[PDB]
Amino acid sequence: AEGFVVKDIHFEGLQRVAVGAALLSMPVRTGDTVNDEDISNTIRALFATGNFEDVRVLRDGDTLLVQVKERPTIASITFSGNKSVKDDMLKQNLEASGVRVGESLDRTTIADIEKGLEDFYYSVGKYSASVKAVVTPLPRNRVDLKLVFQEGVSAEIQQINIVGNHAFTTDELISHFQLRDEVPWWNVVGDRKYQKQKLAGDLETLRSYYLDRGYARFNIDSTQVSLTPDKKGIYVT
Amino acid sequence: APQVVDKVAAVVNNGVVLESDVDGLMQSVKLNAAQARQQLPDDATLRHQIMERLIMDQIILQMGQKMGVKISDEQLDQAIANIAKQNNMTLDQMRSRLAYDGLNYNTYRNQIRKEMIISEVRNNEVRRRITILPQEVESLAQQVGNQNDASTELNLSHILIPLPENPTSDQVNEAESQARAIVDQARNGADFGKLAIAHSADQQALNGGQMGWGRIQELPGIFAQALSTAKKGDIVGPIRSGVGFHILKVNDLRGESKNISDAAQKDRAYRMLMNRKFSEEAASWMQEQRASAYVKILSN
Amino acid sequence: EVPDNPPNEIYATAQQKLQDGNWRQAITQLEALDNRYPFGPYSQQVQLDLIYAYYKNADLPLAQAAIDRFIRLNPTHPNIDYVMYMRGLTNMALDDSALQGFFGVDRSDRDPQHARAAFSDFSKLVRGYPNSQYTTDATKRLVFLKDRLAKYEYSVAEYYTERGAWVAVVNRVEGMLRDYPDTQATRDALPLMENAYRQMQMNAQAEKVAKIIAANSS
Amino acid sequence: LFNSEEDVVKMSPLPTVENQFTPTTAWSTSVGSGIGNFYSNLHPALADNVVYAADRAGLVKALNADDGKEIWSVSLAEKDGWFSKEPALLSGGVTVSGGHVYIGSEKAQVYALNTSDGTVAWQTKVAGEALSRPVVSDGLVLIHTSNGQLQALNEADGAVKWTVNLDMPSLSLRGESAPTTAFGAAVVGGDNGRVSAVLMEQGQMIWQQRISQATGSTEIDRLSDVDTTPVVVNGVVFALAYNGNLTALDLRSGQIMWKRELGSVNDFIVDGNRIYLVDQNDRVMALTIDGGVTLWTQSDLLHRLLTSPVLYNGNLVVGDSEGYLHWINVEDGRFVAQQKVDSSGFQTEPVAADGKLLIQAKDGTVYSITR
Repeated sequence: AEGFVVKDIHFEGLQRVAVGAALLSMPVRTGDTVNDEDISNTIRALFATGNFEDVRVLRDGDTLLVQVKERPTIASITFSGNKSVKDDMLKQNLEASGVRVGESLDRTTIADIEKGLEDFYYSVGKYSASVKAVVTPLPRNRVDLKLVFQEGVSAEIQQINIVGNHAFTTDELISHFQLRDEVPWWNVVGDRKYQKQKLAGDLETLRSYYLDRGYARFNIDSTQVSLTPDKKGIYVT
Repeated sequence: APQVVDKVAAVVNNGVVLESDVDGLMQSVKLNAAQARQQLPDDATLRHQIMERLIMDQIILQMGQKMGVKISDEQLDQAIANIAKQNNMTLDQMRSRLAYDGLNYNTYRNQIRKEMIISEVRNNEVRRRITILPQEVESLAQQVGNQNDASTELNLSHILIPLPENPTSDQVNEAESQARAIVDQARNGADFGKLAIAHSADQQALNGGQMGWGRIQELPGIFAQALSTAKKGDIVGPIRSGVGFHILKVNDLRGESKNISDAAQKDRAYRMLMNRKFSEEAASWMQEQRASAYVKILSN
Repeated sequence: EVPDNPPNEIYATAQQKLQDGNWRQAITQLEALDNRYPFGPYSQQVQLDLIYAYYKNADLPLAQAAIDRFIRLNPTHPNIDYVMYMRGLTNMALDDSALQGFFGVDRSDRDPQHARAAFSDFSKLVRGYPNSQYTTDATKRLVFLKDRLAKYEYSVAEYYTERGAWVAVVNRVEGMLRDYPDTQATRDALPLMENAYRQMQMNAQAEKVAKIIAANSS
Repeated sequence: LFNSEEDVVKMSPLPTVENQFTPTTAWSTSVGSGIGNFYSNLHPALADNVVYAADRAGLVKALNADDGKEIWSVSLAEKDGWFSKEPALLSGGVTVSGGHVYIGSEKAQVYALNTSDGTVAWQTKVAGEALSRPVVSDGLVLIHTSNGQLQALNEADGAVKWTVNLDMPSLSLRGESAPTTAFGAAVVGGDNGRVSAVLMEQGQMIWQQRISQATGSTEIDRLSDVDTTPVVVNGVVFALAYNGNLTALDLRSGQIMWKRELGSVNDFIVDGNRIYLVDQNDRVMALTIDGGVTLWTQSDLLHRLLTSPVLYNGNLVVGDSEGYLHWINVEDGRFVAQQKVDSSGFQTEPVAADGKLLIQAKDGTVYSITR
C-alpha cells in the first residue's frame, strides 16, 4: 500500500558491499506494504551503515530500485611540499586515522586529519603552516589523496623569563634548560626552536632544581607562552 | 518509467537530510505564510534558508544523541495539550490532526519529540556559555527603581495632529475633526498603531506612536492632567495646544504594594538580561556549530 | 613498471609467470592487478595467488599479512580451509633454517614460538574442516610439531638436571606430562623426574615415578 | 638544513610614490641600544615641551623637544650591581602624567621617575611583567600584566589598590591592552577575546562582552587577543580583536551596536565620523562611525609590518619595519609622501602632539619628523 507492493528489490552501484549485507541493512523485507516514511527510514539506515556516500530509492510501481554511490576506495597516498616532516611519520599518522591504501575514504575525517597535522606543525613552532588535502577521483570508484604541505618559517624563542626568582638568577636557572633563549656564536649545533614537550620537561627541570636546594615549597604559579603578531617571535614566561 | 521516491539532499556529518523532510518543511512554511504571505514571499531564498534549517537541526540532533539526551513518551503526554485554544486535546487534537497531516498518528509525536530534543540541547549549551554579573542586573533595574516614585506606572502611546504657528480657524476645525474621528475609531476597536502610522505627525508615527513605560508626573503637564483618571485600555480625546492636537492611549499599567524607599524588581531585570544574553549566545553557538561541522549539499 | 593493459591481459600474464615459476614477476603483476582493481572479478583469485606466490617466494611475513587479510575479509569463503593450511605452512616455514639443516642440526632446542603458532593454525584447520583435502597432511604436521615441542621441554629439563635445579626439573617434567603425555620426549624425561625426586630425598614420589616408568617400560 | 630553505609566505614591495611635500627630520637623538628585536611597547612620550624615552637596557632620557638636546639621563639597572648589572627590561610604554614618568618592566616592576631630575619617586612590584602602557587616571595608575591581571597603583604612594583577574588562554599574542577611562570606568581588552569594564573606586566589574569570533579549533585559529586600546566617544566603545571583529558597544550596557569582520593588534584612530584602522595584514582602511561601511582601502603595504597610525596635520602617518614613513590622504587613501628615516626599522607607535611628530626606531634613535 502507499508505496505499492514491492515485488522485488534491485540494487545499483554496489561494488564492495555484498547484496546480502545491503538487504540486511534495510528495515523492509519486501513487506508488500511500504509507505514513504518506510522509504525514508530505509535511506537513513542505509546511510547509517557508513558504506555509502549517496543513496536514492526509486519506484517502478512493483520494483524498489535502490541506487547507491559507494564511498570511494583509496588508491594511493601522496605527500608533497613537506620539507621537515618526513613521509614515514606522516604515513604512520595516516594509518592511525584510518586512511590507508586499499581502504575506503572517510570524507568526514578529512578535516580531522588536516587539523591534526596542523596541530603537529604548531607544536614544533611552525605557525602559519597549512596542510590541505586534495581528493581526485580515479576511475572504477577510486580516489587519490594528496596532502599539500605549505610550511612557513619556524618561530624562534625570543626570551625565556622567570618572574619571582630572588635566590637564584634567571641566567643560572635557564642554563640547564633544553630550550635556548640565545646561542653563542661558537655553538652552531643548537637553535632557538620551540617544542611543547621540551617546555614541559623544562618546567620539570626547574621544579627539580628548586626542590633539590631544600625549598620544599617551590610552586610554579603559571606559565605563559606568547607569540609575536608576525608569528616568528614566540615568548616564554 | 522509474519514479524517484526519495533521495539525500544534503549530508551532515554522519546524518543526512532527505528531500522528503525538505518538502515537509516547504509545506510547513507555505502554510505559515498562507496566513500572511508577506512573511515569506521569497522562494529560492526560502528554499536555501530551509536547507540551512534542516542542516542545523541535524547537527544539533547528532550532538544531542552523542551526549545522550532522551525523552520519554510520558514527557510527551500533555506537552501538546492545553495549548490549542480551548481544544479537547489528546482526543480532539488527534481527530483534527487526521484532516491536515495525521495520516499516521505517530508522525506528529515523533516530530514533537525531535523538536524537544533539539531545544533541550540548545538551551543546555547556550545557557552554559552565559555568565551574569549582579552588578549588571542591578544597573538595569536601578533606572526603574529610581523612576518608581509613582505608585502606578503607565504604558502609553501618543498621536499628534499638527498645526502651524499661526493656524486659521478652518485649519483648527479640520484638525479637531480629524482628532475626534481618530479618537472615535480607536474607541470603536480600531488599531491604535495603524491610526498613529496613518495620521500621527509625531516622530513615533512609524513606530506606532508607542511611548513606552513612564511615570505620570514626568509627562507633559497636559498629559499628566488628562491621564490623572485614566486606566488600562483607555482612549482619551484630543488636547488643544499651540502646535496641534494630542491624543493619548494607555496600553498597560504596573505596580505593587511594597514601599519603594528597587523593591522586588531585579528579578524582572534578570529575566530580560538573561533573554538577551541567551539570544546572543544562541546566535554565536548556531554559527560556531555550522562552521565546525561537515556539510555537503547534493541537492543538485 | 607494470603496463596498464586491460585487466584480462594483466591476469593472463600473471598466470603465465606463475606457471613458469618466476615468482617475483608474477608477484609484481598480481600486486599491480590488486592495487589497480581492488574489488573486481579477480579479487579473490588474485589474493589467493598472491598468498601462494609469497609462500613460494619466501616472503613469509607478506604471506601472513595476506592470509590475515583474506581470512578477515572473507570469513566464509568456500576455499578458506586452504588459507588456514597455508598459514600453518608459513608458520612451520618460519621454524626452519637451511644452513643448520645442511649440517644435520636438531633444531628442537631453538625458539618454539613459530612451532606453537603452526600447531595452533593446523589444529584450527583440522577441527574446523575435518573433510578438507589438507586434513591428513595437517594431522601429520601436528604430530611432528607436538613431538618437537615436547623435545624442547625435554631439552630444558635435561639442562636443569645438569645444573642441579631439581625443582625446575620436576616442574618441567610435570608440565610435559600434562601437555604432551603421549610423546616420546615425555617417556625419555620420566627418568629425569625420578632422579630429581631422588636427589631431594622425596622417596615416595621417586617410587611413584619408577612405577610409572616400569608400567610403560617400552 | 631546511630552516634556511624555509621561506615566508608574503611581503609587499615598496610602493612607488611622488612626494607632494618634503618631509625632513628636525633632529635625531640616540637613547641607547633600543628595544632591539624584542616585541615591546616602549615608545617616547611628550609633555610640556620635553621628550621622554628609554630602552630595554634601562636608560631613560629626557630631551628638549625643540632640538633634542639632552636635559637629564639616568639608568634603572641594579644600583649596587647585585647581579651583572642586570637590564631593567623596560617594556611598558613611557607615560608622563603630572610630574611623574611611569615605566613598566618585564621584571614585574613599575617605576615612577621624577620629571624635574629623573630620580625614582617610587617603585612597585606587580603580579607579573608589565607589558602594557601605564594609564594614569583619577589618581591611579593602571597596569595590565602578562598573566591577565589589571592592577591599580596609587599615583603618589605607589601601593597597589585593587586587582582584577582576567582569564589567560594557553597561547596568546605578545603584548597587553591599555585600559581607557570614561566617567570612572576603565574599559580594557583581554587576551581571551573579551572587552570588560571595571570601576576605579574598587575595581568592581560592570560588564564583560565577547568581541572575538574564534571560528576554529586549533590554537592558531583560536587566537583572539584584544591587545588594542578601546576608544570611548559619545557613550560608545570601539574595540577590535585579532582575527576578531571591529565592534561598537554601549558604554553603559556593553551591548553590541554593530559588528565588522576586521582584525588587528595595532591601535586605531576615531575622529569625526571615521575610523582609521590598520588591519592585521598591514592594510590601512577608513570606515564610518555609524557602521562598518568602508570609505577607502590602501592595500599597497601588505605584510610590511606597519606600526599603528597617527593623524598628523590631517594626514595619516604610518611607520614600516624597513624604516620608511608613509603619508596617506585621509579623504582618498592615496599615498601623499614617502621617506626613508632609519635603517633599523620601526615597531612601536609614533607620537603626535602639540604640532610635533615623534617616532623611536628599533635601535633607540628618537626622531622628530617635521614637514
